[PDB]
Amino acid sequence: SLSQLLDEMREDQEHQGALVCLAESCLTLEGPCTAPPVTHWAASRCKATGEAVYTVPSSMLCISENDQLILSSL
Amino acid sequence: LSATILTDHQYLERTPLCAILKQKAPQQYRIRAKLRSYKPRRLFQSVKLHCPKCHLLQEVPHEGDLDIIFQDGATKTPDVKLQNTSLYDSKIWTTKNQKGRKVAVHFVKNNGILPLSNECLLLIEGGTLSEICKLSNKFNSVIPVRSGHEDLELLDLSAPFLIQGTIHHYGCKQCSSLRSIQNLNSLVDKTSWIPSSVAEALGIVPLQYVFVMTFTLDDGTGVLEAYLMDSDKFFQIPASEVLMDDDLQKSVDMIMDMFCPPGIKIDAYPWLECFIKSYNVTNGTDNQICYQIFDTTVAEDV
Ligand SMILES: [Zn+2]
Repeated sequence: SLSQLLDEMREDQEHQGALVCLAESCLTLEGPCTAPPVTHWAASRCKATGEAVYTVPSSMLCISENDQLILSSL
Repeated sequence: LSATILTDHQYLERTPLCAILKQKAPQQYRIRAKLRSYKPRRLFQSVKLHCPKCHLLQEVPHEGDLDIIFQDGATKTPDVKLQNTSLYDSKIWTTKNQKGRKVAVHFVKNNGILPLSNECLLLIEGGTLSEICKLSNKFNSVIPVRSGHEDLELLDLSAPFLIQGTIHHYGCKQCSSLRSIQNLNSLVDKTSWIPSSVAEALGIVPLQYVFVMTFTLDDGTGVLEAYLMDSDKFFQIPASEVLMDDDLQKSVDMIMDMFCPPGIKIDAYPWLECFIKSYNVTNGTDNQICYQIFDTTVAEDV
């Protein structure tokens, strides 16, 4: 009947009431808000403090327009 | 009996690397070699963000930098709104015990009515990254915003302009002049939240998560430096999601470990049958020949 209870009710507010609600389910408004999770790649990106990290100059990857025109042949 | 397969260009015949290294460019070949060497040795720094237009290669921002930006965003109180809430509704919480923090969640309206959480678009002010993370895993879209002096505007493009699940979406800071949030009314499809159509309405040109790698292949006649820049074809792992999930991060760890098993000899390495294109790069009147890997993906490895 709670199935049918929802039908005979203002759609605006069941949509309204269920939205601000999962939203307050996600907030931590009680004191210190929690700490987000980290996956083992993210945790080791914060300690790659030594050398230059692996990154290619975008010159070497951006294929020229005039050599790409050649490349769609045969 | 081959670790990577071509997804096209299978009418071509295999070219030896010794023949390619002395040839003119541009040209397209079919090769199969063993992965003797590759960079980076640390795979977590292989995911970057390519700007499709201006070909900008840049780094995916650090998560700790994201956490600081939203922790710093918690300040004073918002711009409320005005007779402006024709596109969205709103609900302001007041927090106890956090320097007067007051978050502002704004629910985008679909044609005037509010939808379910599975097809809704969230607009947060003063949320923290963790609260942003969990909001994203129950709602459909979360766009972190701030109170401008007239209308809700986006954050600095260091912070994502769109978050749906585990995918943060970034716009290029150099080739995307913003339009403010009230231009989302221009969407004809306000139930399906296409990141491309949200970015277009905001005037944002999105960056592309692409794996950027350098391979040193060897087929027995010579070694070659082939670049690998792709989004979600090679590893069958979407680069858009990889930095937010152990399972996908772990999966690309073991794929590289089967291309190049560290600890044994190259005799027992599997072949990588790839399709490469050569091209001429210019850095002045310098002129290099360098090779990108295309149309290749691993087979039977999930
Ligand atoms: Zn750009």
